[PDB]
Amino acid sequence: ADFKFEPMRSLIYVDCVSEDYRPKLQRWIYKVHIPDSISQFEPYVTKYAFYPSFPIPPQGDRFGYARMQLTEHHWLVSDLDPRLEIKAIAETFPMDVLVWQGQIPAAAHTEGNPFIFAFLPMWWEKDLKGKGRTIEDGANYRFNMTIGFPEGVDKAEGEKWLFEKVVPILQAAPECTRVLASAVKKDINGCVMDWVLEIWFENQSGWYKVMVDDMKALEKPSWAQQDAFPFLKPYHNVCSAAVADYTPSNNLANYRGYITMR
Amino acid sequence: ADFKFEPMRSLIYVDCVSEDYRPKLQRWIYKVHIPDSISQFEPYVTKYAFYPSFPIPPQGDRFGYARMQLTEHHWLVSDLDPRLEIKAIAETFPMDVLVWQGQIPAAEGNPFIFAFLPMWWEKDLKGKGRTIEDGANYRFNMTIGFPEGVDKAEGEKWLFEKVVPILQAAPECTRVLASAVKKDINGCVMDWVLEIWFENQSGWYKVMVDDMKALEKPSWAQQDAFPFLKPYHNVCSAAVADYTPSNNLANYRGYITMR
Amino acid sequence: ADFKFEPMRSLIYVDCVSEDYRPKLQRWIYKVHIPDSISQFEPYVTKYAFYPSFPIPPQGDRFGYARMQLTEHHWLVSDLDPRLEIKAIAETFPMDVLVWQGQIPAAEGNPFIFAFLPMWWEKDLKGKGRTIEDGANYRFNMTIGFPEGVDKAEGEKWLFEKVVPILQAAPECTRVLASAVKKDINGCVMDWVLEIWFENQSGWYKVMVDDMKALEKPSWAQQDAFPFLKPYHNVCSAAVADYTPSNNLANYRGYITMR
Amino acid sequence: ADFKFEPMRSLIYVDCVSEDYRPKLQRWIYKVHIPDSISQFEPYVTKYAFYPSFPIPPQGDRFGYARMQLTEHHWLVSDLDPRLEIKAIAETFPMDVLVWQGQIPAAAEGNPFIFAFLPMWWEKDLKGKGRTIEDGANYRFNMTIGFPEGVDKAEGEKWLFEKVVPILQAAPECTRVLASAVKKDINGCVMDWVLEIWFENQSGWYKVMVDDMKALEKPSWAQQDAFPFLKPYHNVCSAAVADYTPSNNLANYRGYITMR
Amino acid sequence: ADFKFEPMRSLIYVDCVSEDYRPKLQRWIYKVHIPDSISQFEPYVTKYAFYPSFPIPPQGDRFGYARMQLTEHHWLVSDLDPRLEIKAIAETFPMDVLVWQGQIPAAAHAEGNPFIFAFLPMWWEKDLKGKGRTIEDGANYRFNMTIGFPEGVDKAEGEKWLFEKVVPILQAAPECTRVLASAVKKDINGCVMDWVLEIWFENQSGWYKVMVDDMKALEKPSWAQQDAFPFLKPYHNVCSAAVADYTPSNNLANYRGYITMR
Amino acid sequence: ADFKFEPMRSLIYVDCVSEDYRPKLQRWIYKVHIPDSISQFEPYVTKYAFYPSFPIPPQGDRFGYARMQLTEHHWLVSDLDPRLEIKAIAETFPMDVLVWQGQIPAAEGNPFIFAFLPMWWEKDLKGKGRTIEDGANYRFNMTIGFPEGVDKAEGEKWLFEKVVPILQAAPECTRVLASAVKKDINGCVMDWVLEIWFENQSGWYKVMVDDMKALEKPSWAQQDAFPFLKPYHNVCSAAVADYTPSNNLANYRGYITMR
Ligand SMILES: [Cl-]
Ligand SMILES: [Cl-]
Ligand SMILES: [Cl-]
Ligand SMILES: [Cl-]
Ligand SMILES: [Cl-]
Ligand SMILES: [Cl-]
Ligand SMILES: [Cl-]
Ligand SMILES: [Cl-]
Ligand SMILES: [Cl-]
Ligand SMILES: [Cl-]
Ligand SMILES: [Cl-]
Ligand SMILES: [Cl-]
Ligand SMILES: [Cl-]
Ligand SMILES: [Cl-]
Ligand SMILES: [Cl-]
Ligand SMILES: [Cl-]
Ligand SMILES: [Cl-]
Ligand SMILES: [Cl-]
Repeated sequence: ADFKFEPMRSLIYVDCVSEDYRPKLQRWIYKVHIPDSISQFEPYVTKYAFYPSFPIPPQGDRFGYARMQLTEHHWLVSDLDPRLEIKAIAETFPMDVLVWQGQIPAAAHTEGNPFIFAFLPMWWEKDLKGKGRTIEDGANYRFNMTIGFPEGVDKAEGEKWLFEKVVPILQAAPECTRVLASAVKKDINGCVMDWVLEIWFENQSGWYKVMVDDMKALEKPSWAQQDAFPFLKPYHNVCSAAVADYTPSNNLANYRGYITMR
Repeated sequence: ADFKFEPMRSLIYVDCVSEDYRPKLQRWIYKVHIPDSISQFEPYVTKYAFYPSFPIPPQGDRFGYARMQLTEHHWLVSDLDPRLEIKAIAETFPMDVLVWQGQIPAAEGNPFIFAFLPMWWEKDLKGKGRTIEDGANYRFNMTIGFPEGVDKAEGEKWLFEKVVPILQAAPECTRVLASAVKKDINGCVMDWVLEIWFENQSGWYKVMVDDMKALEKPSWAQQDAFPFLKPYHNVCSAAVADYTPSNNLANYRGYITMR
Repeated sequence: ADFKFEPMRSLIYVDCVSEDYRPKLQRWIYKVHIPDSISQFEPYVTKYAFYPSFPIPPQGDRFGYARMQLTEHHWLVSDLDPRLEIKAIAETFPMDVLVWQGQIPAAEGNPFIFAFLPMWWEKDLKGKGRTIEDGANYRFNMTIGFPEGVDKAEGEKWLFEKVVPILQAAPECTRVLASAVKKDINGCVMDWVLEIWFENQSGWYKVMVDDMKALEKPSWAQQDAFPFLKPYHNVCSAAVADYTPSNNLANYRGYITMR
Repeated sequence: ADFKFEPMRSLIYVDCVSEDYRPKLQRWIYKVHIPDSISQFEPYVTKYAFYPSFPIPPQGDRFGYARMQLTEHHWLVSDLDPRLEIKAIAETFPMDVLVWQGQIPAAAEGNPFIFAFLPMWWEKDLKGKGRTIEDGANYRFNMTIGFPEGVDKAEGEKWLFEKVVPILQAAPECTRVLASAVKKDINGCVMDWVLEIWFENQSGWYKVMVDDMKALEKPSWAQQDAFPFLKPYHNVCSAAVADYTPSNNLANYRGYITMR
Repeated sequence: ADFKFEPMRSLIYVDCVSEDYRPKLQRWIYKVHIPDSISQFEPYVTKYAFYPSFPIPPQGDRFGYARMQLTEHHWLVSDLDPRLEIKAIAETFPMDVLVWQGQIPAAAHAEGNPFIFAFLPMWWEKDLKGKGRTIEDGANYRFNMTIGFPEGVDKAEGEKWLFEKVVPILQAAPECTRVLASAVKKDINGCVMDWVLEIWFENQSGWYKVMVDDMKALEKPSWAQQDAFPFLKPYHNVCSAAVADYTPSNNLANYRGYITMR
Repeated sequence: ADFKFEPMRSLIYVDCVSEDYRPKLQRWIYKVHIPDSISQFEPYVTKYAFYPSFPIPPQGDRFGYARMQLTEHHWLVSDLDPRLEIKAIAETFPMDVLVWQGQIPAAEGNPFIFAFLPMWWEKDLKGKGRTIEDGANYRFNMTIGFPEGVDKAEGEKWLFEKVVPILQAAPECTRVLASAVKKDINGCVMDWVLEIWFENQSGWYKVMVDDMKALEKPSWAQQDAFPFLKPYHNVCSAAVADYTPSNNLANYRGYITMR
């Protein structure tokens, strides 16, 4: 049967829950996960890239801040088509990786965070602030954030709150240079997230001024899961990362094996 | 909503209107425009290449000859879908570029010609089976658009029953390929893209200037001799080599400067 | 008109019928064929690779063993759409290539076998979850086509109910994958492609020769022993490694010669 | 006149003194600095790589921890030969880069640009010889030190190798010790030694480099109370890095492609 | 016996004497000459690049203007060591290449032009104007010119002319943004050239103003081989090219075979 | 202290003593050994390449035929300088690699042969001027070391006055190149490396087997027929193509596995 042309961009929010796990997590990512991934999808993924997270900002834990990276794929077909489940060579993926990322607890005793994998169209749906910004305008602190309203919250209500209450604070903040948003494609993989936003600042101080201090003006919604914006349960209903404009890890173009420092 | 699979090849005819602008324009192209472009379309353009123009031949001005290059994209989706208007980072584009290319005067300019085509030539009119072993080609790519008021079917018939036979009859001409421009994509005023190969510039001139003198001047002619169309407005062209080193998705490594 | 999005993987079984032809065939493949091919399909083939065959195993001749390589393409559109027949530059193709590969005798031919598949295996029949860390594979890729007049459903039933269970039972076999050939694309006489992994040639022989002796000879058999099909006409194969250096769209840098 | 074949590895310790500068510094490094650099030295530098620093560990400030990266060059000739001063195209280098790296204080003390030349091969292998990549991920702590003015270099060397290295050797958390003398003849670098000291992770680093080092006596020349006893960023610099970098610039750079 | 470490940069001035030869010449260079060359010297040449010439400027013929390109190598050893004469595979080199480049004259296809292959140190020896210029300062029209004084002229006399009379005009011209020079290594291959200069302008009009109009003030030297500057026999005693800052033909890095346009 | 500029080409002759070891050995070479090696010497090795051997020809066993590959390095400094013994990361090297290559039994062990040479052949003894346009070569690279007690000058004279003339006389032999091994580097037992080109395996056999029967057996002979030297201990060889896809500093992109 036919395969549907379904061009999409996806984002995975990859945390590292202790600095002691960072070397092992990073090794697995770059030594094992890259080649396993390229091996599988080279023919129908046009871009596969990692954007390391900037250092977690103050109060970033409240925004489900991914301490390792954003992982980005651009697909030509849906990875969730059941026909794609069959692979000659499966990826090497031990449960330790889930520990390092905080999806499971480290050691048996006798609180895990979900794997958030959000599919989007390849083009942002809403260009809300900063249209026409070029790279010549300077370095961006790009805060990418995904949010999913809690169970029982009417999605249209949440949408209206986001666009009529939250975004206007971003608009008013001269520190914020760009606001972009897309609806998550929920029909692909059942992701609990509803929106992905990207909100740019000059720097971490700008991010804090706007996302912590200016947001104190919002009323706390009745559905709030924490006392302050984003009012959503960290890592479950909100995830985020701040990233640079450029990554060296444009993996289909730039990977040459796991060469080690002398 | 869905995005339509629309594989296409497009050509842009990039002029340079003064030799004094060449270094500036070339810098912008290779230093600024390449990375902005790749950044935007890497996920849905499978090839992005520049073919620098050979030196403008004698009378080339009358064919809307692009003195810089042909820019070539191979798209998997239509770049003119309105959803594709949104971009996180927009291209760095000094208005001087439009002066360099002749779109606006320094103080009528020539239009920006961006023609979409199917990926495969629609008509193979001379030289089927030619291989690269057959030798180096002087490849003359030309796009034409009939003036307002000219019936497109009339124009087509003229092109294929009067112009193409002169190409076919010339031993100097080794290949003739043609496609209709996909007018539905972006409103391009061109109607056809032809590619016409010669051994060399002398061959090009022999056929495109001397042999074409036998044509009758059409009633809609905008200039006295073939192509009978307003240079840069209703005809644009470039002569290029078989190979370019600027296969930009594969070969670009940053703007490295000479020592 | 539109072009259909048709993601496919194809395999070509490339033999070398005499060791004396190896240097010449290998030169054409790597010096001439690669650049001609990339030139034609770069915009719509996302992967183009050669997997050189391991040395022919004992009795491998009975399996139509390709003594040069498997050639693998990943297509976004069907290469057999008649619009794709037109090419600016055709491939340089000496008729001797056909002699080297055995399609024509040098002064009975074997057919050129070019099988199109979906990009993902349709059937995972042994070894699901095997990773590269589990060790090196001897990957025996085999394509079969039942003879004229054999009901395709009865061949399929034999394959999956008689042959595959022997593979499933053998500890020497670590993986069994299978897909139906897309016969609508190019009229390929093959019906299935299977890939069957072993640790090594000895394992392959134990299973594909010794264990298969237990099969009853089908009424339609074209040879006495499994695969019961005419070598190179109704069965072709190769054993290959997990990795190839010849991932051509990514890795090719011209025909650089040893010093 | 002839040019001397002088194969060397150099290290530059690149700080980032405020998180607010990180985007600008990183952009300049990757967008501006890489192509300028490759333009100049492609014909006589065989490797040019950046190793981004892991997050600064607790007390890392006392070690002159480079919060951006280590910059690594492998040279075939000396960059300090006076003939190499002439270049067709000079680097684009705005003053602000010096603020972002902390060489100039923002409008309390500036820190020096530390650029240490070494032989390409480590001179001393003091622990963990034979370790392979199969043995696991390393937290590689690279540290350069330079004894204060007035301290006899041989006395400093004796202290380093007779007092400090034994503590590293005693710790099972330390898996590797390597050292080379700095080639001070090349560019007058104040540093005297570069060591690389491997751990499994930041907690192992801390246990050894902070807790175990408490056993050392404070030298009479100490510039701070605890090990390394040297003035941060002036007489000691360091970074913890991974085994692998994607920024192997002569092989891997394809221009400054921006996220969509 | 030992091989001497001899880092050098060399330049070859490649002409195309008729436009009708351009497709053939360009094809041989990129389809045949690149792979033959890389095959031979990959282990001891660290950079191999072509800089295509800008369009020949008015009166450029008088400067021995190379209408195809400059070919540039960076060597670690001297290519003229006799031990390097032996090669497993020799280059494919039709005599027609010599016709296309002008080494064999049209007269039977009066005088051919020599193959000029100048070895230099890797670093310019003299920085005569524009020290400190960066790429941010703007696009350069880089006029690279080599000169060799006629037989009979004392090299010190020629050097004195060059510095007393020519260099001051270059330095004084506001249109000239950079002047660099090196002495040709005369001990490598017998090259008849004595100097390589590179002289930058904004554009061809600036090149003309200085190299044609400002040079009209010069007295004709007793040894002149033509009536106006450079006073040297085009293509025999002077060769040149105007080139851009950047080339896509950085062959050791960027070459992927002779891929043809569709 | 200074490091000496010492440009050299080295060759390692890599055997695979059983076909059952081929997948394992090949995997270690390409998955493990490439990255460890590039990691160590990227800054001072300008080329690192593998030339897979053509199928072992008849009687190739008597020439110490390397059934896996030639491994070729171009060095800027001597790898045997004692300062180069120190490495941050040592190569991952399972003892089984010694078994696969035949240095130890799972038969007498065979030594690791690592011959250093100048980067340029010292002697050009037939075929000077041959280009790649002349056609595909079957390149037989052979290294020999005279047995203990044989005067090296005597061996040299026999090589160049008795053996090489037979190669030169044969129309089947198109090229003969030789260099003396740099024995001061690593104490290699080999004395000479020769490369001897043919059109194909049949030509190789005609010359190296049949034509060589005319030689008198030397008094120091270790086997009855040419090469008269102990296979794998005093002679090693491989036949290889002009081109390899395994030009490892340029072409390696990690161990990507077939789908
Ligand atoms: Cl919930
Ligand atoms: Cl509110
Ligand atoms: Cl709370
Ligand atoms: Cl009109
Ligand atoms: Cl007419
Ligand atoms: Cl049949
Ligand atoms: Cl049927
Ligand atoms: Cl049965
Ligand atoms: Cl039979
Ligand atoms: Cl001090
Ligand atoms: Cl102490
Ligand atoms: Cl001409
Ligand atoms: Cl003269
Ligand atoms: Cl004068
Ligand atoms: Cl004159
Ligand atoms: Cl012996
Ligand atoms: Cl004899
Ligand atoms: Cl014997």
